[PDB]
Amino acid sequence: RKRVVVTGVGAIHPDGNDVTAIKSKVIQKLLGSSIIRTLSDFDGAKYINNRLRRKIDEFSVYGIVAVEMALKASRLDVDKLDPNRVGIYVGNCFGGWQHIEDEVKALHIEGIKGMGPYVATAWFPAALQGQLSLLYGFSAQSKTFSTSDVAGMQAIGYAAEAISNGVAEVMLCGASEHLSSPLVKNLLEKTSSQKHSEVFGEKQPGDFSEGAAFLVLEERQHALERGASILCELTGFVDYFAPDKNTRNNTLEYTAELFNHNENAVFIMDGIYDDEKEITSKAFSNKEIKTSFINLRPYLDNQFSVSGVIDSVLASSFLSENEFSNTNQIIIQRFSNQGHVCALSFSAI
Amino acid sequence: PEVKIKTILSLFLNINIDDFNMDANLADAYDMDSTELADLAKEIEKEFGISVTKSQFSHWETGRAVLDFVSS
Amino acid sequence: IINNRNESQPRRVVVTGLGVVAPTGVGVNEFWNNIHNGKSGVSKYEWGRERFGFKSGAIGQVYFVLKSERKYLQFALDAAEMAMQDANLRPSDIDGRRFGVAIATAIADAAGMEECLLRITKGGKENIHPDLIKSEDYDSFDFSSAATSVAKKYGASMSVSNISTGCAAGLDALGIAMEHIRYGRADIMLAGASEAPLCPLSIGSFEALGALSSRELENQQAATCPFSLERDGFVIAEGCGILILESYEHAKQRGAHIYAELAGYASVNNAYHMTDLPADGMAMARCIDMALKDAQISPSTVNYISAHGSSTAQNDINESNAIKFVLGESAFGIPINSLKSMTGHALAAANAIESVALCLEIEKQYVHPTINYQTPDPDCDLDYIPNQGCSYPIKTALKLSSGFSGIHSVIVMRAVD
Ligand SMILES: *[PH](O)(O)OCC(C)(C)[C@@H](O)C(=O)NCCC(=O)NCCS[C@@H](O)CC(=O)/C=C(O)/C=C(O)/C=C(\O)CC(C)=O
Repeated sequence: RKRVVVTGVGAIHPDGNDVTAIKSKVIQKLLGSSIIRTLSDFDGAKYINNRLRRKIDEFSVYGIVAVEMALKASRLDVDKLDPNRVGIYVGNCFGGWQHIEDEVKALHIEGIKGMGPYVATAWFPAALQGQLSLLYGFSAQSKTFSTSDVAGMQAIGYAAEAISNGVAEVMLCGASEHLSSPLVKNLLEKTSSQKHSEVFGEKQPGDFSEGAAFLVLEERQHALERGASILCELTGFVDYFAPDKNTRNNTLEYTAELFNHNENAVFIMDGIYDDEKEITSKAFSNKEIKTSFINLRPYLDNQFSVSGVIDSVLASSFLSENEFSNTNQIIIQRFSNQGHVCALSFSAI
Repeated sequence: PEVKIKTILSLFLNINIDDFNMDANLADAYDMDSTELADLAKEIEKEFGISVTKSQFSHWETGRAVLDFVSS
Repeated sequence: IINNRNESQPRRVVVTGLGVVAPTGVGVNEFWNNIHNGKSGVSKYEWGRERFGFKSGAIGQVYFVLKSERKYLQFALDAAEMAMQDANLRPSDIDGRRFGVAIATAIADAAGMEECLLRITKGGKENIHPDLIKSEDYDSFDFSSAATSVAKKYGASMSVSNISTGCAAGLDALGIAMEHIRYGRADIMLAGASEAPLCPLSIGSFEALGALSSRELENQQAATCPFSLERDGFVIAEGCGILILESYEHAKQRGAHIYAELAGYASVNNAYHMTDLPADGMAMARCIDMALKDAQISPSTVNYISAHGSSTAQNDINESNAIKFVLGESAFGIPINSLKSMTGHALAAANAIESVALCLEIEKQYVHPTINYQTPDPDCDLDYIPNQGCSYPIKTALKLSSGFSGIHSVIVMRAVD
């Protein structure tokens, strides 16, 4: 096994188009029917080529601009990195509907002539993974997850496992979503609000948001050798499932073991469901834990696969230095509707 | 006309209209692939209002080749 | 540790149960019998030509108006039921916290997502009507419907995941499943891939791209003919394959039947194109090396290869050059095959269906042929077992995969003793 560290982060959100601007507004909100918030003053021609953009969807666009910031933050010389030792992990649930919607409708009224050659490449969730591999030339093991809600959380976790076992020295893990297109827009505005979980219960009131968030995970010795500014160390990952309410409580007690009996810790919670506070506290009380609870979900909104990652990029920013101060470990949790229980652990140096 | 086609390929391949030569080979000069050729063939069907088979657009090696096709 | 030392050291992974839903057969008995004989499962179809004006005339179907049949989730539950029965586990053996799931897919419930869009827009004429959007429609946008439903049914409390790497997603599901067992996280692991893309949105996307076979034929079964001059693309198919992976230690204790060992796994990006595959086949060749190095097995022992063989002209050259690169002159002696000649290309499901086939091939010491082999291609000149299959002593087997986003994936399979 080997140790994994966060060297760089980057994200875009309706709050802000960079990591610093998002973190500032998060502090401000923390100090003092559903809708889909879009990005303010965003222009993808500012980042991506015109020949390429006309081929790809907005979710692929948001991912490309996210990694550019993350790579720039890490101060990696891309020409000096071995492409064989760099991989790409992605989380994405909804795909790229905006690019193919009109062609899907057109195929019924017109015929084959209504459809173009980029429907297959633009829509599928692993498109971001491939576009990133063409642009940067990264050749190591690169996966895409599309598990409901948790996709991006798994992307980070299994990217760390890959670095640990010596598959790659660097990993671009993160998530991206686009929820503005008519089909997914009208779906989320109606259906998603009223839905409930069998395991976790009823959903809290809240909006949805789109964008992306990415980290630059890498091997510890690789970071120290090149004289990189390490934000934090990825100390642990949890990936479990709860088929019923009996297992739910026992599953949360494994998230408790991720603390290592650390009193000086902050717990960022999922914040989708009402009953989370009660069930998590009851499980954490059994394991003798004393920690602070923070909910970023009302401020950052439900971003599905990104919701887990956007916490990690912010968590990484605080550890590199309101409530996050005097804390040497930030644990994040993420649930799903079907009953996933997942959590990451970042610790300071 | 060729002016109509020259504008399309200029925007599709992200080339300057003045710089883009019509007799230049699309694959060799501008790194064009079969996927872009199919997308280009769709735009010809859209704008000019004709039918283009896969066998037909496969022989579009040059900018002038598609001009010769669309004329007939 | 003096007394009874057992270590947290890399464990071996073995296949204890198989489940398959495919055009060539439903269940192990039907599936094997047809591929043994070399019977095609490609159906001749009509609605593609008439309604939408597709050049395609062939599909691989298991069993015009749009219907939400929900076949993606059906094939998963069908196959998962077959595999768990074949595994023959009992509650005593299954530890919930040590039992995980990994069902992959390329497009998931696209047929469901496309029916929803066209219903609410009234045949794609008007704008969307919010009132017409039902509560059931949201579940069609869930990519991991198969994974979660199968997990809930059998009580899998360990890692449940859905990998969406397109055509290499099936192997990648088996890959992550293998890692869970090897590194002391899981004892049992339900792994595979399910696919139901026989819908206009999917067939058109490939037809528009040029990926699908479009040449005029009377015998439409010959549309999918890998490693032949006549090939112009893949014949799209549907289905699901499921493998019950578990530890050798766990398998031997309960008296489980073992088909074969899942020895190694590797994956790379060619970084070449999103759909195009290079003639050189360097990335695939490198991926083969890594899978063998992961397995800790010599390339000399590689006795048989199960190639991707999509039937697109680019892929069959890519794989042929890749095998020649890694193995050298030994590649000519080694038999290769493609199941897609019979079963068709079922996207992510093709990897898992062929993995079920590979386990049966290893067990019975027999190799299925590549049917519809017409005229030899100069570039594809390896032994592809044309038309007639035969008995063959499989020792170490490679299963190759390719896909969109330039993803290559390999697994090393091996007979158990
Ligand atoms: P030019 O003419 O040379 O053409 C290029 C080409 C297409 C012929 C060339 O790229 C080629 O031959 N490629 C070979 C491709 C191949 O053999 N690979 C195996 C099959 S690929 C597998 O990854 C499929 C896949 O990954 C599919 C998806 O993701 C599917 C979709 O996105 C489909 C949709 O979205 C449809 C939908 C529901 O929207």
